[PDB]
Amino acid sequence: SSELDVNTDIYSKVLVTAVYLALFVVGTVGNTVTAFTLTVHYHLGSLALSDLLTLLLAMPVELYNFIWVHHPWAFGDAGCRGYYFLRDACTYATALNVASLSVERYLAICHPFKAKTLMSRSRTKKFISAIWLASALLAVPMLFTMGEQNRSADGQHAGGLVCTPTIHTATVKVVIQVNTFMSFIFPMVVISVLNTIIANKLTVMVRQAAEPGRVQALRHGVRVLRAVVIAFVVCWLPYHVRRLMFCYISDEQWTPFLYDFYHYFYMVTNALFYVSSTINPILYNLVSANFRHIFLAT
Amino acid sequence: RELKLLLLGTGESGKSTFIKQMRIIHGSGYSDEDKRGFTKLVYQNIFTAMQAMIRAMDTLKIPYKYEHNKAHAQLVREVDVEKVSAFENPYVDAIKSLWNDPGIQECYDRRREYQLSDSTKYYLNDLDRVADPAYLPTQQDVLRVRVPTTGIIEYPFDLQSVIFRMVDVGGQRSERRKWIHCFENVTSIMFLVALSEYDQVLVESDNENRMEESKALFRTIITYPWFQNSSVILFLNKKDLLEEKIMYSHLVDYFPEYDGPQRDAQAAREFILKMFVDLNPDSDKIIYSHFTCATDTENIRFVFAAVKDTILQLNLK
Amino acid sequence: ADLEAVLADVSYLMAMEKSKATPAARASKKILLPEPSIRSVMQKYLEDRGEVTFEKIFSQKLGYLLFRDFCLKHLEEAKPLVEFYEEIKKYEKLETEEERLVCSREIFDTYIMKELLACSHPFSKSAIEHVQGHLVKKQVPPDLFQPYIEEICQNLRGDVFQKFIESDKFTRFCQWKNVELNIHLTMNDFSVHRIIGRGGFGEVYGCRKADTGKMYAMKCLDKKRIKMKQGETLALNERIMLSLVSTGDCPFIVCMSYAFHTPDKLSFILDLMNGGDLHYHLSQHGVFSEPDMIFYAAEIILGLEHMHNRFVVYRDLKPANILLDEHGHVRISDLGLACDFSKKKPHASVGTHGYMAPEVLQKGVAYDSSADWFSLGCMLFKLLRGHSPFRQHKTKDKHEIDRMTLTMAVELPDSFSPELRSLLEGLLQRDVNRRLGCLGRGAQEVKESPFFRDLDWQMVFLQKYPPPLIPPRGEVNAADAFDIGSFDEEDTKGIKLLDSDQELYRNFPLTISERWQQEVAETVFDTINAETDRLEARKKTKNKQLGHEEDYALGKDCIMHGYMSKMGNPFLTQWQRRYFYLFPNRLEWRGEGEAPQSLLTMEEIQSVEETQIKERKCLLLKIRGGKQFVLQCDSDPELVQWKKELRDAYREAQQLVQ
Amino acid sequence: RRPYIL
Ligand SMILES: COc1ccccc1C1CCN(c2nc(C3(F)CC3)nc3ccc(N(C)CCO)cc23)CC1
Ligand SMILES: Nc1nc2c(ncn2[C@@H]2O[C@H](COP(=O)(O)OP(=O)(O)O)[C@@H](O)[C@H]2O)c(=O)[nH]1
Ligand code: ALF
Ligand SMILES: [Mg+2]
Repeated sequence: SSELDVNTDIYSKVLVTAVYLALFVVGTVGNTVTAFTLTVHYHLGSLALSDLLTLLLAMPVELYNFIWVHHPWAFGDAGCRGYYFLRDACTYATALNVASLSVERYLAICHPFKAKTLMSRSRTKKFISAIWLASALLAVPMLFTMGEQNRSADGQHAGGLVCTPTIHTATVKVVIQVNTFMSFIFPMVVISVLNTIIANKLTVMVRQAAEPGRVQALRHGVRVLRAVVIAFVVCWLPYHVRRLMFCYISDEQWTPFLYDFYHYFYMVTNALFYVSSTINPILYNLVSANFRHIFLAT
Repeated sequence: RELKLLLLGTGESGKSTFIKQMRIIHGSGYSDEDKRGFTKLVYQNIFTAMQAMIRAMDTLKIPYKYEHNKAHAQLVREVDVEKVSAFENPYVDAIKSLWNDPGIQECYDRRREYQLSDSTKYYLNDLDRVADPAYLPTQQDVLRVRVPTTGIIEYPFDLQSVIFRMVDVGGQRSERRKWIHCFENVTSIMFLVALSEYDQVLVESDNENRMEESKALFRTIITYPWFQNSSVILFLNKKDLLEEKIMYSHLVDYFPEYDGPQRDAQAAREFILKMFVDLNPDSDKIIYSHFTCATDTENIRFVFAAVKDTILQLNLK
Repeated sequence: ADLEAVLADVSYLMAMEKSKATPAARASKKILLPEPSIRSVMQKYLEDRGEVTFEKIFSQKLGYLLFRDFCLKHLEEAKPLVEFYEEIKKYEKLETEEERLVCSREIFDTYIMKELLACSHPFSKSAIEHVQGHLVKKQVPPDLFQPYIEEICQNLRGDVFQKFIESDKFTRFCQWKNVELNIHLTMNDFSVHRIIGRGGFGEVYGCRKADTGKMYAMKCLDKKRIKMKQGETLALNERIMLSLVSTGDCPFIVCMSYAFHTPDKLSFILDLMNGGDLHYHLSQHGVFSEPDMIFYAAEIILGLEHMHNRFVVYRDLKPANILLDEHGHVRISDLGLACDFSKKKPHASVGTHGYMAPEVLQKGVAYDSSADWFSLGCMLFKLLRGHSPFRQHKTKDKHEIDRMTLTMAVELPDSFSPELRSLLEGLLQRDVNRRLGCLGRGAQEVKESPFFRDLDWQMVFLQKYPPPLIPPRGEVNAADAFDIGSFDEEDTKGIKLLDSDQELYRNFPLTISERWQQEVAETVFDTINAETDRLEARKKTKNKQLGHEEDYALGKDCIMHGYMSKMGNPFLTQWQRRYFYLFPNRLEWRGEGEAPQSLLTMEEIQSVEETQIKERKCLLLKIRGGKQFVLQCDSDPELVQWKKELRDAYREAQQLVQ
Repeated sequence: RRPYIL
């Protein structure tokens, strides 16, 4: 009956939850004030909203039955599906919002005129609504794949059931493999390429100028424009590589030591994943003073 | 160092003849090779005159006296001076018969109705000698050959103690436009007007009298603002032609304003000189005129003897 | 500085400097000329108002360009005449006599002496004698060839102009004119860059016109702010003044090119003076010196002379209202408070404290351009001392400054030379009747002052002096956009723009023909002309290959023809563009080229009217029996002329039937 | 064993 437990240290749970709460009190407020503060404005607001919902949805529910010591699922069979669907939808929203924000910055800095028509001003609201809809549309498998299962050998214990991939490991593997490319590799490459070319366009300006803060401003601009990609790497790659080590490795290799190591890796990867939610308004403040004025005023 | 001169005037006026005379007197006389070349020039001049007068006879529809020469006349129409050579036996007899023909003689006496070289009579009188295979033209024959000059031709030359470079230019209306470039540093202008042009119309135009065009050009040249510091000399050439044209033609018909007595060559010459000198806009300017005849060496010698002195006095540096 | 402001500055500067050697490439939108069939309508449109005379076309920039291009490439007879005219006009712009001497000699040799020698000269004898007398006397006035200019114009007015009219380059002129007369500007036609100033009812931004790439300054006035401050009259008077002074060629006033309005903003498009105002430069450079101030005083005096010649009083003259251009020359910019004193001399106290004339402060006393001279005196005193002759803002209260009415300027000899002291004494007189420029010759009274004795005013007009300050080229020359700020949108809350409010600005939008034509000639005339030539060549070749030429000789008695769109049913595509032919007895209508068919005989026309449909103006032809047709034209001139000629045909047909 | 939490 009690074969499905995890032996991660309780003090580790306390530390993880404290860090989670700190990141929450940061992001949940920062992203909301950013959304209120507000073509790039629409993209920034959409990204802030995606981060805000990620923190509001993933962190709390996971904090007890996943990010705590109790293995039995406590949100019900419907919760088994709703939690994962919401998590996947918010992850897609964040990744695609970052990609679209990079695209918008590219258009503004490299195509100043035609961007007015292509962005079509107020139609950027419809564009961000479309990206949110696509994010919600790409996460349907999280509804009918993570359902409650009677996993315990007894089948009637106090924790015999828990939310797990229903389908065979092959289908879980293929769905996760498409998910990683559609949510990490594609946005990652788009962001990296566009940010690199924008940084080149800023460096040519810096060379041409080579002012009191113009040089400093452009230097910090390129610094942050690269730190964005570095933060994407750090915050996102661990999550997807953990999911890969979950889905790809079959029953042959699994051992209690690696089992517990993966469980701790869960805490580490999720902490890194949530760090990205808070990182955004920090960089927004560190970049632009005009935005910082309203942000600190409000 | 050397002073620049211009020889201006309407086409056919006689500028190139004066250039030849100046070269002969104060230059290098023409050599045997020169005369050998000029032989062919005289030949095509005679051929051109013959063709022109036959064409005039045809256009004027003047009947011929000699029926046989008509065949020769047709042959004359067939002669082309582009592939020209020396005169041949079959042509000399035909030319002699034509010239001896009274009808074409009357046509030529009526030459005022068409263009014709003033040297036609001289060559016709020469006849056999010029057409003889042993052709050794004298200085007169070379001088009395017509070759239309075109483009600016600077002729360097010097006096006994000073250097005066001349400039010969074409006189045809189409070519006068090219003079713009030869006015740079003119020191004195020599202007040539044919005294006998009062009867013949231009070549380029068959309705405007030659004398009117010459007077207009003289006025245009004097009107030039930048010639105010350059002297002008008006050579009245072809007096030997006018002394006969007036005797044969009444100056009243051409210019009725010449109400002087008829047949007075001196009176007509004085009238022409006064008419030309009147065209000057401002009397303060001085115009020097000299009756002359380029075909006579002595007249050119006498005229130049004083022209050089006048030019030297005009420019002291 | 923040990244986003720095990037805005960099983008603005790059757009200002982009492709400066190739202005044709700076454009992002492309001008699309109508099809060459437009002339059938446009020639009648221009003839009905007498705009196709030689004087009318030849005096237009595009008209002159096209006429000269026709003469020098498609009519050998007019080639020498146009070459002579162009050479004379080049000669007229030589300032020095030494160069003008050789220029005149060359012109006379090339275009007079050669022709006269050839006897090909057609010009009169008065002109020949006048010119030769002028050269022989060693005189080369700029108006030396004026008789020749007049005679060339007389010669060109003859068969040359008719041959131009029947040519295809008059068709190109009609196409360009249709493009000109169909200007409908919106905010999407300009690339709006960062803010450069704020004040009054609105703000000022640097902008680039999309279809030509020319840099402009856009002054946007908010309609809600206008209503809240009851400034509709001021807003309309500003447009009146801008159009009044822009009609000319003064280089000392910021001229207006276009005026247009959005649902919320009024907008003026003005010359861009990227050098910045003179108060910014005064704060940086500090007080100028008298030799440095001669330049500004002379330029400002000429600008004021222009405005006063147009009966405008510039009630707001400050160092802040003077804008420096790229090379450092100054212009008067803000005509918001300008007024016309010809109809009735104003009496309101308007201006800035420390610069308002004593008669402007005195309550109810009328004043004229006089006030501008007192303001000029105060402005020069500030330039030389850093503050107005009376206490500045930080030195005294507004009323204390206004006490200028009861005292006199110090006239500090330690900082002013005796001639400058005399000038400032004359300009800062309390009594109007004894003030410089307030009596006698007006501006000429000031221009002849001892202070300007060593200044040739024609050279001032031509701007040949060296400016004492060249604005930096790598900087905006304006306060940071954060410093400029923005108006509080909360202030206009509770303000509704009723139809009665928008009705005031019904005829607000305006375009100035000469300014637009100069812009087009400078930037994109040749490129668009060559491109359109290529498109027309392709169209003609395709038509020849496949038949169906442009028109079958336009029938035998056609009055007009051209494209229009027929409408009337929501159930089919409504933009049914097809070619219409107008005859005194009927209006023919033809498809893609297969065959025409009779649409209406003019006996049917009950009446011709206009309507507004789908944000477009369309004609409405009411047909006997209750039927109706809706025709939508491609431009305003089309609509006007089609309405006029349909009305004429209908009226004449009914009168004949009567 | 095998992880149940994805
Ligand atoms: C590539 O941009 C991304 C991609 C992913 C995540 C975050 C960012 C931010 C990078 C910094 N930032 C801005 N970057 C740039 C650059 F891309 C370097 C030119 N210009 C700006 C201009 C304004 C602004 N605001 C805070 C708007 C305030 O109203 C932010 C930026 C916002 C997006
Ligand atoms: N009889 C006679 N013939 C002359 C006189 N001057 C020139 N000619 C002839 O006129 C012909 C044409 O003169 P030309 O050399 O062409 O003068 P240009 O036109 O100024 O160059 C020549 O063949 C001369 O022989 C003259 O004074 N008397
Ligand atoms: F008329 Al010429 F040379 F004989 F110009
Ligand atoms: Mg000759």
